[PDB]
Amino acid sequence: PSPCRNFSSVPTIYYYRIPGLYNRTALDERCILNPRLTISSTKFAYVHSEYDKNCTRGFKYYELMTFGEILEGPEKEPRMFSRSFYSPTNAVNYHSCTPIVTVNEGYFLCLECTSSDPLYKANLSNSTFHLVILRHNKDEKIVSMPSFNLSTDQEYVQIIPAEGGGTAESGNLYFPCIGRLLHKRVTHPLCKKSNCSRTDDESCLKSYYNQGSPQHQVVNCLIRIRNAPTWDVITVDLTNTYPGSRSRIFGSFSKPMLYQSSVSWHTLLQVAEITDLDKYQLDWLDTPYISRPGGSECPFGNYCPTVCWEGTYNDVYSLTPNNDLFVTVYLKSEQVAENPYFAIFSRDQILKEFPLDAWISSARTTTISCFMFNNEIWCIAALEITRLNDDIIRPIYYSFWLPTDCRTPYPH
Amino acid sequence: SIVLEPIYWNSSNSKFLPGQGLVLYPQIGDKLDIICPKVDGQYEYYKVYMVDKDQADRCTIKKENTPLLNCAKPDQDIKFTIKFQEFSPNLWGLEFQKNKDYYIISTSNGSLEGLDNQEGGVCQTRAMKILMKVGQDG
Ligand SMILES: *[C@@H]1O[C@H](CO)[C@@H](O)[C@H](O)[C@H]1NC(C)=O
Ligand SMILES: *[C@@H]1O[C@H](CO)[C@@H](O)[C@H](O)[C@H]1NC(C)=O
Ligand SMILES: *[C@@H]1O[C@H](CO)[C@@H](O)[C@H](O)[C@H]1NC(C)=O
Ligand SMILES: *[C@@H]1O[C@H](CO)[C@@H](O)[C@H](O)[C@H]1NC(C)=O
Ligand SMILES: *[C@@H]1O[C@H](CO)[C@@H](O)[C@H](O)[C@H]1NC(C)=O
Ligand SMILES: [Cl-]
Repeated sequence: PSPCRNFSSVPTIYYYRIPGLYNRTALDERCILNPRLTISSTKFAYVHSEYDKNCTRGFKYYELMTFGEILEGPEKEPRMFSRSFYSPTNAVNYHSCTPIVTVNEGYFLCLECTSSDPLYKANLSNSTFHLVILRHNKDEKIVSMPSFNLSTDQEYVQIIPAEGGGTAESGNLYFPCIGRLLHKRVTHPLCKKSNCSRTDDESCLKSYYNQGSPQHQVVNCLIRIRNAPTWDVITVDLTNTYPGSRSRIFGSFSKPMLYQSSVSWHTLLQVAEITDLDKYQLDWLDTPYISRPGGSECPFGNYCPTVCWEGTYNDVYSLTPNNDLFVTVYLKSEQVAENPYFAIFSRDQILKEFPLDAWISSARTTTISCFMFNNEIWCIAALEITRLNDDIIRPIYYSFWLPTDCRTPYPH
Repeated sequence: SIVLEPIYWNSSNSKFLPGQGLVLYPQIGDKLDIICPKVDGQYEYYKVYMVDKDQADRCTIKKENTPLLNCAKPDQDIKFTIKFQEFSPNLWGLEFQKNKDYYIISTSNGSLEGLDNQEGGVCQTRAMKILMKVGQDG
């Protein structure tokens, strides 16, 4: 059935908080960060990072990966259930695990590196990719690739997985990556067509460098793996991109899509149809006024070129084959990581939005996936939050029921 | 939302004390703006950075840093909002935890030509530094 686009007779969207995947004694003494989730139909692949109370300045217990199922909860809402969780030992050396889900396998592309800042403090010579493969009632498998051995279409200093998620198509896995180019191959970057200043083009080019990489351009790429085997890096179209950042390659009714977090002057929502996956070519979509909190230079809704490197990741999901109706959980704030809103929107207008629970003290990374469940349209979002003024740091999860009948949205 | 009185980042701000700069004890969850105000003397040019203790003590910055504020627009107010908590949009480790100390300085000298100066500047000549003793009891 077709999703409703008109919410005049839909004062409330029905949504339900669903439990996390495990509970433990003294879970409040753990700092759980960086939720990554991809759902396809009835299966999901999920990963998060578990630390002591000091978060990334303390010990990392787990890079915790799981392949699970969507099942009914007590109020007929879809819930995530998993029985088996997996982690490397010495979790601090495993970074940026990026999930793909299929009906029979959960896949995670991780980077092993001794540095805490692998993109900027390590290179191909001292990094190794690991593809973790999870299956129901079977042993985990790990397939590895020293970074030096990866076939690349451009020369890179370093490449890391881009975290938000990937997709399986044409018998291959496609994971987003971020790389630092050896040479200055971005020469005519995408910039604002109607310039705000005489130096916009300069700003647009300079935006590809940052404090971590002052001399090498930071760009989006993808890692394609076949027979998960052969591994290839494909660089994004360098005339049609934005500075490399945490991203997700996702499916919209079997066609590939990109969400790219906005770290640059271009603070507005960055979502594209991927028009040729094996050449990583894009058609960027129009959006309404949906952005992310930033800093003083590139706060929410900045649209003129300048040089900055800031922002949160808050991804989207399409409810239609035509990619004209989307959901997100975005942060309605100029500069602070707080105030998450669920929003339903077309390319032109925010159609309905509302704040989530008032007891959320802060929120940073958010991710959302939608699926058919009991012949109904549902979305699950994972929010990286804190509660009780940073006393309790771990993600929460919501299930949203999206109506198909604009007159009578919710039966019974 | 608890909003602490904003810090105006300019040379006439008497809250920057000799030998000590500006010391405060923000609690987790508090909000505080640092503001470079527009023109009504002349506009004062600054890049304002978060730094470690050593750098604040020596009024010295290294290239591997990104301004919290780039005060280089005479025609408009520029505001940076801090919420004292773990999470923010900053991608270079801005993060606040209880019982830890944090530092903000500028080594700019106030003129356009001294904007990118790495040593001294108003941190030294005006004690324009902020010490934030987060989650602490003074
Ligand atoms: C949405 O539905 C309401 C109630 O039927 C109606 O007033 C409005 O014109 C509709 N908007 C459209 C079709 O754009
Ligand atoms: C976290 O850091 C604090 C202060 O730096 C320290 O006292 C404490 O031991 C750390 N927490 C642990 C090891 O759980
Ligand atoms: C990786 O190698 C580079 C030089 O080739 C070195 O500077 C860097 O520190 C190394 N990183 C790690 C994590 O070993
Ligand atoms: C756009 O750039 C052109 C070429 O430098 C310049 O002539 C024009 O004034 C600029 N427009 C602005 C700043 O609005
Ligand atoms: C600021 O520093 C610049 C560069 O060293 C210098 O040219 C300028 O005169 C200085 N201005 C002062 C101290 O007012
Ligand atoms: Cl570099």
